[PDB]
Amino acid sequence: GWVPVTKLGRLVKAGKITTIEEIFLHSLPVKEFQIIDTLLPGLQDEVMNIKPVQKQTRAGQRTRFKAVVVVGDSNGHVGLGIKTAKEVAGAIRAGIIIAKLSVIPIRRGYWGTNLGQPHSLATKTTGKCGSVTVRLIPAPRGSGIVASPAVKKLLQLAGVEDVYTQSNGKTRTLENTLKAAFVAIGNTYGFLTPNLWAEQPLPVSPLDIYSDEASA
Amino acid sequence: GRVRTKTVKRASKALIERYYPKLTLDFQTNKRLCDEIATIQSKRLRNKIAGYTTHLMKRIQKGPVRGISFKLQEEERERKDQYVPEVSALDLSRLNVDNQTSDLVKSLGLKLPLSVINVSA
Amino acid sequence: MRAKWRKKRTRRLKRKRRKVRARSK
Amino acid sequence: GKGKPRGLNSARKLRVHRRNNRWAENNYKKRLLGTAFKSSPFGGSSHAKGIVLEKLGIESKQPNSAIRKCVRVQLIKNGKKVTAFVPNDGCLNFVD
Amino acid sequence: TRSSVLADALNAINNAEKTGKRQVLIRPSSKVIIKFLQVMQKHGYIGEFEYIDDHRSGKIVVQLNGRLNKCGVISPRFNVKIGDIEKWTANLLPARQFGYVILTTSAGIMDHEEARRKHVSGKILGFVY
Amino acid sequence: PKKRASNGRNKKGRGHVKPVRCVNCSKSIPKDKAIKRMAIRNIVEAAAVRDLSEASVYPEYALPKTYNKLHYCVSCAIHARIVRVRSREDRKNRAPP
Amino acid sequence: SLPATFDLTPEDAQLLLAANTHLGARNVQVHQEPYVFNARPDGVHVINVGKTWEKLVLAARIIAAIPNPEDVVAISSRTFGQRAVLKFAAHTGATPIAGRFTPGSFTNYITRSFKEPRLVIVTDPRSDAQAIKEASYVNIPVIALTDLDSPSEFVDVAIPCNNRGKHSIGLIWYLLAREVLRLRGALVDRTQPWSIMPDLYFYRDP
Amino acid sequence: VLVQDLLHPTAASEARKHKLKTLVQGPRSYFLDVKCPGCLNITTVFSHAQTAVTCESCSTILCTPTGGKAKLSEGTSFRRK
Amino acid sequence: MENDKGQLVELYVPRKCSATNRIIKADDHASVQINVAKVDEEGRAIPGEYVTYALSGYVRSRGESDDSLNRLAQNDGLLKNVWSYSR
RNA sequence: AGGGGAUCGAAGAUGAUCAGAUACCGUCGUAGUCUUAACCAUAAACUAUGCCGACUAGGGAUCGGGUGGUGUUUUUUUAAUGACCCACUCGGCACCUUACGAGAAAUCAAAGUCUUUGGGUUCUGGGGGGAGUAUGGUCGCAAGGCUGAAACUUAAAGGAAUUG
RNA sequence: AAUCCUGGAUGGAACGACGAA
Ligand SMILES: [Mg+2]
Ligand SMILES: [Mg+2]
Ligand SMILES: [Mg+2]
Ligand SMILES: [Mg+2]
Ligand SMILES: [Mg+2]
Ligand SMILES: [Mg+2]
Ligand SMILES: [Mg+2]
Ligand SMILES: [Mg+2]
Ligand SMILES: [Mg+2]
Ligand SMILES: [Mg+2]
Ligand SMILES: [Mg+2]
Ligand SMILES: [Mg+2]
Ligand SMILES: [Mg+2]
Ligand SMILES: [Mg+2]
Ligand SMILES: [Mg+2]
Repeated sequence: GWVPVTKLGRLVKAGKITTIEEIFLHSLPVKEFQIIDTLLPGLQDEVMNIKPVQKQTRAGQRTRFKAVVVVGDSNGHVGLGIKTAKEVAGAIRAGIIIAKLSVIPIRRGYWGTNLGQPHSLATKTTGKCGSVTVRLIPAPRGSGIVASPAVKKLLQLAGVEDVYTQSNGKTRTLENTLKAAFVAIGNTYGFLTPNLWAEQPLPVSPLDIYSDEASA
Repeated sequence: GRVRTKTVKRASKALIERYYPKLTLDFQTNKRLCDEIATIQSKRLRNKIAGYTTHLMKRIQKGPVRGISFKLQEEERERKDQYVPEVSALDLSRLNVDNQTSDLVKSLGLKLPLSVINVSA
Repeated sequence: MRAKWRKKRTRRLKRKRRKVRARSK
Repeated sequence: GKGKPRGLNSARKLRVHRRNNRWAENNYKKRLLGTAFKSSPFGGSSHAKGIVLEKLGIESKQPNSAIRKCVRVQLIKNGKKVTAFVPNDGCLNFVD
Repeated sequence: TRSSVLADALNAINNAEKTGKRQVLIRPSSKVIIKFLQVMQKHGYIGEFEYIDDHRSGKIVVQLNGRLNKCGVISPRFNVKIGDIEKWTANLLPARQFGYVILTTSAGIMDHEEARRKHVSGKILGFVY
Repeated sequence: PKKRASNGRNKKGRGHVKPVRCVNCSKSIPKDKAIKRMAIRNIVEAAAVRDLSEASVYPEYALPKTYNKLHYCVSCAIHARIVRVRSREDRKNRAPP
Repeated sequence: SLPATFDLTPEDAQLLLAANTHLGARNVQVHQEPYVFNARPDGVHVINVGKTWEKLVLAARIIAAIPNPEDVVAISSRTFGQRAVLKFAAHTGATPIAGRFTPGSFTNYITRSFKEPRLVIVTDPRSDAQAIKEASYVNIPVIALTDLDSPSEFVDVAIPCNNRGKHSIGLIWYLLAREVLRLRGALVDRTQPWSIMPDLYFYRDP
Repeated sequence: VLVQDLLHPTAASEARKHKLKTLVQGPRSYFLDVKCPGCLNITTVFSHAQTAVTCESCSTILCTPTGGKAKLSEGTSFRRK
Repeated sequence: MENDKGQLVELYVPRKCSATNRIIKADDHASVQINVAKVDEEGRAIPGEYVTYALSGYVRSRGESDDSLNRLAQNDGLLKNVWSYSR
């Protein structure tokens, strides 16, 4: 059993919320990964690298292993989670949890000629974390993902088919490359474009609609 | 030293939290009911608990104690909490207001008494 | 070593070389 | 203004600044002074034939301990001496 | 010193709209600023604006919406030929679907799609998106 | 790196301050990097004042005071149990006790 | 709009000007506060009590909009507002938090003080900056009782008052509860005075 | 403050601001017509005059300069124009 | 946006701040959705009849949400002389 | 090069300390320290932050000038002044708080408005050493300065923070 | 009913360790 302790978790278990789009539209904070594996059961995890990190002591070095995990269904959503732990398996478990918590959506778009089923990104995007800038440029069909392996895997798990890249900085720090790519694709919906100028009526929150079947 | 530990202190605080209208300031009777009302493995720990309950009751009999809240205490607290005067000091005793407050009231367009007192540096 | 004193050593050696070359020139 | 001039009639400044900052490199300098040709016991060729003079038992650098079985070689075209290495197990017994 | 005024104008606009301000005051009100803002207005990137006539150079007060991410200027005003246009746009626009590079031609100041339609080219000024 | 924005001192707009000498080690330290204290004291002490008043003609007198301004270098001020040493966050505390 | 029955009454003006709510802080003035009316000599400012009333009524509308009133939260770590918030919580649902806030009460779902509110109400944001900070992490609006030097960052509706005073805080809380109940329908008479006294929501040193 | 009208500001603020940093810069100085005792023959005088202005009929004196506004001689009557 | 033949794509058409018309992202957790109750003829509030107002973490952090909400409220009519355009 | 040369004092001499101490400490003490006329042309000459210009968050204090106020005090109760107070303003040395931002970080209201990369302009740098060396010029009475390599050598030197 | 008061310091000697990891 799950036994949620959250308004949102209670609503999800009661079945009122059937899509993560409402969560995203109301900017709701997720705290239970059960929500995400309920809404998006069809995602896949992937561990990029395990690197050990050490802390010096009176008596040698306690080494605990760091783990970088990327989750995604290949239609429009991904997450990234980093976790340190004494044992690799616990790192990977809790990193899968964190990755599901950090799930965000993607604005796929067209390179031009809006023919069918977006394949690229709608805009150029950059992301920075550390020295590392990572740029994502839109690309035509068939180009595939012109990028490094790890970033390619992140984008494949996002559902991007064709995209170009430009990096700069010590890209050999994979944590920072992936955080940069993650920010770069998160800013897609942060970017405003003329197909989003039109005003909407500001819908109401489920926390205000189904509040009775919430907390108690 | 003679410092007592959190086991003792927490247990004593619970015993006082829910058995105040009971045990008094004497270690012997407090011991002889604490062994009855709580199950404890060791006579030594029992006596330590009883001593601290006695000390806390000594504290309580002259003023209250932070962290403690038993039924009699909270009842007296709320009984004092609902105190109200029959004058309700906001009610008028005769009101003063500077000229700035005066023409504030004027700009708001209201009927009020004003015993204007001038305030200067 | 200290860069100041290394500099002082170069200056002395320059002086040395300058005069031992003036011996011929 | 990010330093460098940006005006539309300032190409000369940029040209010369490039030239000097190219001299700051290693490849450009090595290429234009001709160190391959004036020095560097070859003439910038890939290989060279030379005449053995002696065999050598050069000791390795730390952290390591070995004797590396080199040879002194006098090039035919330059006459320059160079120490050269004989790579394999037991191949010094062919360079008499 | 004060070299190009369009640059200061557009920097002011960008800083204002970064801060979220629905208005900004521009100085000192070049003709080219007016036609630039006319283009951005026509494509819906700012809104109204009002030219204040002091007898010196003018001021402009520009009402803003959040539709504009970046208005910039290219200094120097490079000369641009009719394939160099697509080169430029590919370099400094986010996508092929929106955004306008602005460039003075002999046929007035205007945007690059309009320039493609008139088959004319010129000197780049800036860009907007 | 930069331990302090004031860098040690109170030189903003000056260039040069024309130093002074530490009264303990005679070191030429600038007047702004120094540490100025003022030892305002009674001339005698808390103890012998009673004996002095007892043995004094001219009663009610004053017990005048000795005022001397002290400059110390950093090293001597730190040796003499003055401004000693602080944490990175409390270095910014600029007021006295 | 409003039916004009909500406009300021001279009785409420008497209450406010007796409690000296109008007397704001000194010429220290945060430029996010145009609520001022004609700064006084003595280096003191006077507050537009009409604007105070309007903001208070707006706050009460927002509080009444909540379906489940226990999702509203009142904070006051100041000594001068604990009784006020507790009486507010008595006459409304309004799960209160008086005294210490216990960092991780809006986050940290396993914590025992774990509230999941739809709104929070704060006596002084400076003294309760932890609560508004935590609200920023978790998508919560904030109502506050401000003076004219307060840090209004991460603050939605702000009620200009004299938070330095004992009577101002309790008066504002009392009026807020009054308006909220009038909007919910418990108090059917709008012009009626609501028999509860304002000195109930006050601080007492013993 | 994120919204305001910079075209229709308050006269209080515009008098509070520096003469150059208003919407349309202009002078905060002014002119006067002054009566000297005796010779009426009113004389036109600037606020920030820089000169010891004096009436043409009798050199009495009308103002003495300062770093800003001039100081009018005490026996005089000024009217703002 | 949308493809060659209507048929809307671009899941998650997002919200826009009522004070800046900047998009509110999924992780903008300082973003808030103020809901203001309506009233009808008596003084009482209607349940389920809200005036909505979204605000973004930027506006809230910079301290301007109060003023933004004031001006929005007066443009929607539920307030009076508090806010002024000409400062 | 003249003058002046009280103090302190590179050198040097001595007393000690020390395993040694031509170092620290002590006592002397020349040149210098001051000046005039003329050379030098350097420095952690540092804000280790080029100049011009625009814009972008709050807050108060302060230096100079200016404006206003039936404001306070002193004159001759009184005027004009001057010194203070309040409000405001231009310009300056700076400061405090926060980060919307920037940055590798330490930190920065500039080190921001820079992959959403272009306001204008000058200078400098391109792994560490060798080496600011050699040579050649040029300036200088000299001391030295400005200019300034290569051979050879090496996989790390280094910056900022972390826990020990 | 008498009744005057305080805050504050130094203090000698103590060289060195093959590299590898
Ligand atoms: Mg690279
Ligand atoms: Mg040009
Ligand atoms: Mg200096
Ligand atoms: Mg130099
Ligand atoms: Mg330098
Ligand atoms: Mg500047
Ligand atoms: Mg001034
Ligand atoms: Mg100033
Ligand atoms: Mg200055
Ligand atoms: Mg290089
Ligand atoms: Mg090098
Ligand atoms: Mg090696
Ligand atoms: Mg270091
Ligand atoms: Mg030895
Ligand atoms: Mg040795």
